[PDB]
Amino acid sequence: KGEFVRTKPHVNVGTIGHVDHGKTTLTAALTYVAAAENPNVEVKDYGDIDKAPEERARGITINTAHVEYETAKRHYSHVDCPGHADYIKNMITGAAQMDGAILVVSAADGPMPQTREHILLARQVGVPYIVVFMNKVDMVDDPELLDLVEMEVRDLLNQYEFPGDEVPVIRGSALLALEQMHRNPKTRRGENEWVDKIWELLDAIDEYIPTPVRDVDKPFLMPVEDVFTITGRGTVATGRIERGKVKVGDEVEIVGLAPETRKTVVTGVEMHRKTLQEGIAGDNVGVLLRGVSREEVERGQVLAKPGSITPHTKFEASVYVLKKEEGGRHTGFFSGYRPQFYFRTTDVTGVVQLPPGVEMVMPGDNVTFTVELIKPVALEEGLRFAIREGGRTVGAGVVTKILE
Ligand SMILES: Nc1nc2c(ncn2[C@@H]2O[C@H](COP(=O)(O)OP(=O)(O)NP(=O)(O)O)[C@@H](O)[C@H]2O)c(=O)[nH]1
Ligand SMILES: O=C(O)c1ccc(Br)o1
Ligand SMILES: [Mg+2]
Ligand SMILES: [N+]
Repeated sequence: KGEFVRTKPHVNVGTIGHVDHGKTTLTAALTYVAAAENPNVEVKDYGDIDKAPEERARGITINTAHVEYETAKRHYSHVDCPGHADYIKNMITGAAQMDGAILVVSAADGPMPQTREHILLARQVGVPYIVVFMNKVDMVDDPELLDLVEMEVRDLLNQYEFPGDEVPVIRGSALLALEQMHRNPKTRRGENEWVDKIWELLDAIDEYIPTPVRDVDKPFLMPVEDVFTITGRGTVATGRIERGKVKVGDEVEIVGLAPETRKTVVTGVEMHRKTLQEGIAGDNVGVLLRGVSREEVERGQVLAKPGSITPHTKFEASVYVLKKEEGGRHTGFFSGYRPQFYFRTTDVTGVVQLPPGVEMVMPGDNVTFTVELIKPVALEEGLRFAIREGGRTVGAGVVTKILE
């Protein structure tokens, strides 16, 4: 829709939470509610978000979706994540883009295993703040149950070092708000009970999730979240720009996952299908890459200023191994354990090598060991990561030292 005009600060948010708790319905409601007060917002219905044939077939979100909305204060890109246990990988890549997450929890069900898992994982890809939306209150008459659900959620957040007692917990119905906006798309704040709860959420997002300190002077770095072919344009890599700036005509390097880095020229930069003169740190963009196909760039690589990043394969890490009560392993593991490691949008198999004398690591252990990744990836000291294996989260770590 033409050129992107920067009128206000930009923040990346998104929806996480257990399967079916109402993330996508809420995402759609946010677009409709905000669109009444700001005509730059294009509304997105439920089927515009869960749009893929496989999402229709399976009846769940599978792919992250990005939607745009804005308030008087700020412009938002919103990443809606799947809740299903089998699509955690996609959720991780989504959370890796968020400056703050909206944790959706059904009032009728309370916190559930992916409520816990998403909180834990959001932390490990750097989500700094969480707002809670307690959804489906239209289904729950009993005030006592609502208070219990809120108490449990606040306590759950405390377990993962979020300020659980301080987070806003907004109670409402994404569906009833969305219904009201369908019957009157011009419904303004103060007119409807359910719509006003969405405004309470928007207010909490505005005021509780700060605009991050970003650095546009450091070398360009954009973790790639997705890649696709646009008919008649070419290959687009999407992602949140971590730092620096990118302009059409810039040479960039595609770093990680391949034996060697390759260079390409950026031939387009857009945010929400609007042309950007310059992509800057924080922007949620699509970057058109010349001379590469969608088989030559992939999720988990990073786009970088040429020569600015050396990818790595081997590192030391401080790792907490989840207890089974946290959805972790029942039993311990040995050197040669071979799980998946998640750094930002990157997912890669790695080999655990314990010190001489450390035979075994048990659930509950805080331990240090060495990991050798099977492919090079953009890494740095202090970077947090998650460890998963066999479809479950088994560990949380931070890179302490880069060895190679
Ligand atoms: N009664 C009621 N039902 C709701 C509400 N919000 C969502 N639902 C229902 O809950 C179901 C799941 O909604 P959905 O938005 O797809 O949830 P999700 O969290 O995005 N699912 P997933 O984890 O697969 O992405 C749908 O049947 C939807 O109609 C609400 O406020 N009230
Ligand atoms: O359709 C897209 O998402 C797109 C096209 C060109 C760019 Br850059 O992003
Ligand atoms: Mg969904
Ligand atoms: N989706």
